[PDB]
Amino acid sequence: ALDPLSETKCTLKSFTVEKGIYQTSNFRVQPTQSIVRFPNITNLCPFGEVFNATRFASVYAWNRKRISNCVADYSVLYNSTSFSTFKCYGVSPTKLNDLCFTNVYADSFVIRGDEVRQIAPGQTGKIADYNYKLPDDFTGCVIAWNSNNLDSKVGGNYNYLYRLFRKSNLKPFERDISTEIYQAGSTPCNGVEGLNCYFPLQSYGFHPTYGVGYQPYRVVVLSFELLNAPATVCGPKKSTNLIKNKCVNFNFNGLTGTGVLTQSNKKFLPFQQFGRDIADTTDAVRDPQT
Amino acid sequence: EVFNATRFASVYAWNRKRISNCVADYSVLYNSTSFSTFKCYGVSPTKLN
Amino acid sequence: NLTTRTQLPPAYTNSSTRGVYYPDKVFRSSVLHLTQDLFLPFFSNVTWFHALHVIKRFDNPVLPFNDGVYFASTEKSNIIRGWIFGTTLDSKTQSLLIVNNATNVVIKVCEFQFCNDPFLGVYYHKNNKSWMESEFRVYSSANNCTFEYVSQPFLIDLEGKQGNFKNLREFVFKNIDGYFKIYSKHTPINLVRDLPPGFSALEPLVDLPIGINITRFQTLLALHRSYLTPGDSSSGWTAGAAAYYVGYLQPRTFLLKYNENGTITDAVDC
Amino acid sequence: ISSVLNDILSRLDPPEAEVQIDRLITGRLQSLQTYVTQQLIRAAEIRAS
Amino acid sequence: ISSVLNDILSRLDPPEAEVQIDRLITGRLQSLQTYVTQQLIRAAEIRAS
Amino acid sequence: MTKTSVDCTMYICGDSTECSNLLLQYGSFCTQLNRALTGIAVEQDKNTQ
Ligand SMILES: *[C@@H]1O[C@H](CO)[C@@H](O[C@@H]2O[C@H](CO)[C@@H](O)[C@H](O)[C@H]2NC(C)=O)[C@H](O)[C@H]1NC(C)=O
Ligand SMILES: *[C@@H]1O[C@H](CO)[C@@H](O)[C@H](O)[C@H]1NC(C)=O
Ligand SMILES: *[C@@H]1O[C@H](CO)[C@@H](O)[C@H](O)[C@H]1NC(C)=O
Ligand SMILES: *[C@@H]1O[C@H](CO)[C@@H](O)[C@H](O)[C@H]1NC(C)=O
Ligand SMILES: *[C@@H]1O[C@H](CO)[C@@H](O)[C@H](O)[C@H]1NC(C)=O
Ligand SMILES: *[C@@H]1O[C@H](CO)[C@@H](O)[C@H](O)[C@H]1NC(C)=O
Ligand SMILES: *[C@@H]1O[C@H](CO)[C@@H](O)[C@H](O)[C@H]1NC(C)=O
Ligand SMILES: *[C@@H]1O[C@H](CO)[C@@H](O)[C@H](O)[C@H]1NC(C)=O
Ligand SMILES: *[C@@H]1O[C@H](CO)[C@@H](O)[C@H](O)[C@H]1NC(C)=O
Ligand SMILES: *[C@@H]1O[C@H](CO)[C@@H](O)[C@H](O)[C@H]1NC(C)=O
Ligand SMILES: *[C@@H]1O[C@H](CO)[C@@H](O)[C@H](O)[C@H]1NC(C)=O
Ligand SMILES: *[C@@H]1O[C@H](CO)[C@@H](O)[C@H](O)[C@H]1NC(C)=O
Repeated sequence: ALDPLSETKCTLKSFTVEKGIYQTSNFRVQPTQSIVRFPNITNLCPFGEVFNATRFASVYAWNRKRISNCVADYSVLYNSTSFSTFKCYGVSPTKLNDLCFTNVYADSFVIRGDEVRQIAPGQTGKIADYNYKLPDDFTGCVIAWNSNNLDSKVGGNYNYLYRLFRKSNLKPFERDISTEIYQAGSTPCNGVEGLNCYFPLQSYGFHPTYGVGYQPYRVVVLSFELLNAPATVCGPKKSTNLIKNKCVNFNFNGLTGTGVLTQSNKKFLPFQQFGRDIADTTDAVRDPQT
Repeated sequence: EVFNATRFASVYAWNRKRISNCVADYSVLYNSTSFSTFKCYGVSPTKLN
Repeated sequence: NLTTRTQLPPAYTNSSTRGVYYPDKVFRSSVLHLTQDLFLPFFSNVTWFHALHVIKRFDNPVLPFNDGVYFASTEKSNIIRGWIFGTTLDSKTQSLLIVNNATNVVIKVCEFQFCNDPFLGVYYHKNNKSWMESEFRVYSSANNCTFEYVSQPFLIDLEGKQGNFKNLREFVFKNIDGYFKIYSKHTPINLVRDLPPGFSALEPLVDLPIGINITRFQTLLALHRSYLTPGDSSSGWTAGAAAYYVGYLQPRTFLLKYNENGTITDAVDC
Repeated sequence: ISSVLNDILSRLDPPEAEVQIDRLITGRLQSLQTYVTQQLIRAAEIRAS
Repeated sequence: ISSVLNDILSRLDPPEAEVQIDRLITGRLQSLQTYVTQQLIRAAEIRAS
Repeated sequence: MTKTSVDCTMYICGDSTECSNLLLQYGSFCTQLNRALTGIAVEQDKNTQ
C-alpha cells in the first residue's frame, strides 16, 4: 500500500519486476464519517402489557396482537423476567439492536411443559397438528418460560383447554374454535355423544405438585419481516445529521453500506421504501426523517 | 406392549423386539403418553404418515 | 325471503389481458422482470351476472372460492356493497363480512347465522325527495367475534339511476397463511355491456390477519324501492342496473415491464 | 445423500430438501458446461478441416 | 438466502454469513472463468482470420 | 477484437472489508485469469501489425 511499484511487486508475487505496463487494481476511496438515520420514535414499546399480563389465552384460541410505534429496548426485561427458551430463526440475536421491523405481530398462549419442543417449524404432534402450526419459512423468534406460580391452583385449574381430535391437520397460522361432536367409529353421532362420539376439547389439569413436564408454560411468538415495507418499530440507536456528496458509512433503517449520497428525481409510491438496480443492488432509498 | 409395559430391562442387557404386520397409527398415543424427547434422524417427522 | 325470480340460463365471456397486480413493494424502473405466481390466465372463461329490472333479475348465488378470486364490477349507481366469506355459512363455523352501508365500511369475523338471501334496501319517498337506507337484513346473530374494524363516517349518493355505467372497480382476493390479501383498482368508463378489454395495475390495498378456512363466498346487493305493491317478499323492487364478473386464479409464469416512472405497463403470459 | 429426486422428496420436508436439490443442480450444470466446452473445441477443429 | 451482500451482512453474524458469502464467491468465480474461456476461443478464431 | 480487463475484488466483493478477506484463499485464481486476458490483448496489437 505504499507506492504503485510496491503494489505491482505484491501483485506479481516477486521482488524483481521487468519493464512493462503492469495494470494495477483501481482507484479506491475510503470513507470519513459514519451516519445513522432512524425515524422519530419516542415511546417505549409495551413489554409489560404483553409479557406481564394478568392472564393468557387457551392454546386452541391463541391470541394475536399488533405492535406499532415502539422502541424495542428489551434490556428493561432483564430484572423482572427469566426465560427458559428463546430462539430466533431469520436473524442472529446480536443484530437485534441494529434493525427496524415492519409488520410485528405477537402471539400468546399457554401449554404444558413437555410440549415447548413442538413450537418449531417441521414438528409434529398434538399441538403441532390440531392447535397451532408454524410455516416452513418462518422469520421471527420464540420465547417460552415457566409459569407455575401463576397458572396453577391447589384444587386444579380447569380454565385452559386444548383440542384432542380433528379430522385433518391444520394449516400454518390457522385458528379453529368449533365445538362439534367428533365421530370415531361408524355409527353417526347425529348430535348427542355416545359410544364412539367424543367432545373434542379437554382441560389441562394443573396442580402445584405435578412434575416439571406437567407444569404450565407461557409462550410468546414474535413474527416480522425486515427490509422492505417501510418499518415502524426500531431499536435503540441515536440518529446523526445527514452527510451528502462524500463517501461515508451509512445505516438507513438497518440497511448498512458505504458510498456517496446525492439528490434524486425519482418519486416513490406511498408504500415503497427501497429501490434497486438491474443487478439486484440497492440504489435508491427514502429518508425516515425529512 | 411396547410403551405401556410393566417392566423394562437394564441398560447393559437392553431388550430388542421385532415388529411386523402393522398399521402404524401413532395418533392413538395422544391421550395417554407425554414424551419428553423425540428425535428422528434419517427422515422428517411430517412424512412419517 | 324473496320471490318474483323470472329466470334464464347464465351467460359467459372471456377476459382480456387484465388482472395483474404488484407482487412486492420495491421500486423498479425500466425493467423486464420474470415472475411465477398466482395470476389470472389471459383469455379465460368468465361468468356474467346481471342486476336489473325491465324480468326482476337479482342474481346473488353462492359460488365456490378456490385459489383466490378476481371480481369486476361495472355500475353507475352503488348497488354491489360487499361480500361474505366462509366454509359453511352457518353458526357452527367462523365467517368474514365486508360491507359498506352508505356511511361506513365494516369488516367483521364472527359466527354469523346468515339469512338465506341477505340484502340491503333503500326507499324512495314522495314530494320530499330523499333516500335513507330503510332496510338491512344480512344475518340473525353473531356471538363470538375475534376481528372488528369500522371506518370513519361519510355519506354517498343513492339513486343516480340515469345514463349508462360510469364506474368500474377491480378487486383481487387471496388467502394465504392466515392472511387475507385484497388488491383494488378504480376506473372511469363509458360503456353499455361486455366489460371492455384493457390493461391496468392492481396496487395492494390491505392484508388482514383473519386466520380462517374459506371455501365459498356470496355477494351483497342493495335494492331500492318506492311506492309499489306492499308485502316485502313479493313487494316489488327497482334494482336499476349493475353487472359483476368473476374469474378464478391459477399458478402461472408471467413477464412484466416496469416503466420509467416505476409503473407496471405490460405483461406476457408464457 | 442420494442420486434420485424422488427419494429425497419422499423422505424429507422441503426446508431440509432444498440443500440436496441445490447440490444436484450445481453438479448437473457443471456437467452440461463441460459438454458444451468440449463441443465448441471440436467444432473449431472441424471448421479448420 | 439473498443475492445482496449488504442484506446478509446486516441480518447475520460473521460465522453464519460466511457460508452464504462462500457460495456467492464460488458462483461468481465460475461465471468469470466461463467468460474467460469463451473469450479465448473467440480470440483463436480471430487469429485464424 | 476488443481488449478487456477485469478486476476480481470489485466484481465479486465490491467495496467490502468482510469480503476480500475471504478471497485471499482463492487469490491465486485471479492472477491466472488476468494472465489469460492480457495474453489476448497483446496478441490483438500484433494482428494489426
Ligand atoms: C353502518 O354500520 C356501522 C357499524 O357499526 C354503524 O356504526 C355505528 O357507529 C357509531 C359511531 O361509532 C356507534 O356509536 C354505533 O354503535 C354503531 N352502530 C350503529 C348500528 O349505529 C353505522 O351507524 C351504520 N350506518 C347506517 C347508515 O346504518
Ligand atoms: C407485573 O406483574 C406483577 C405480578 O407478579 C404485578 O404485581 C405488577 O404490578 C406488574 N407490573 C406491571 C407494570 O404490569
Ligand atoms: C430489580 O429487582 C429486584 C427484585 O428483588 C429489586 O429488589 C430491585 O430494586 C430491582 N432493581 C431495579 C433497578 O429495578
Ligand atoms: C377447510 O374446509 C373444507 C370444507 O369443509 C375441509 O374439507 C378442509 O379439510 C378444511 N381445512 C382444514 C385445514 O381443516
Ligand atoms: C424528526 O425530528 C427532527 C429532529 O431534528 C425534525 O427536524 C424533523 O422535522 C422530524 N420529522 C418528522 C417527520 O417528525
Ligand atoms: C397401561 O397399562 C395399565 C396396566 O395397569 C392399564 O391400567 C392402562 O389402562 C394401560 N393404558 C393403555 C393406554 O393401554
Ligand atoms: C382421555 O384421557 C382423560 C384423562 O384420563 C379421560 O378422562 C378421557 O376419558 C380420555 N378420553 C378418551 C376418549 O379416552
Ligand atoms: C374474446 O372476446 C372478444 C370480445 O368478446 C372477442 O372479440 C374475441 O374473439 C374473444 N377471444 C377468444 C379467444 O374467445
Ligand atoms: C365456459 O364454460 C361453459 C360451461 O361448460 C361453456 O359452455 C363455455 O363454452 C365456456 N366458454 C369458454 C370461452 O371457454
Ligand atoms: C321524507 O318524507 C318521509 C315521509 O313522507 C319521511 O319519512 C322522511 O324522513 C322525509 N325525509 C326527509 C325529511 O329528509
Ligand atoms: C362461542 O360462543 C358460545 C356461545 O355463548 C360460548 O359458549 C363459547 O364459550 C364461545 N367460544 C369462545 C368465546 O371461544
Ligand atoms: C412520468 O410521469 C410524468 C407526469 O408528468 C410524465 O410526463 C412522464 O412522461 C412519465 N414518464 C414515463 C411515462 O416514462
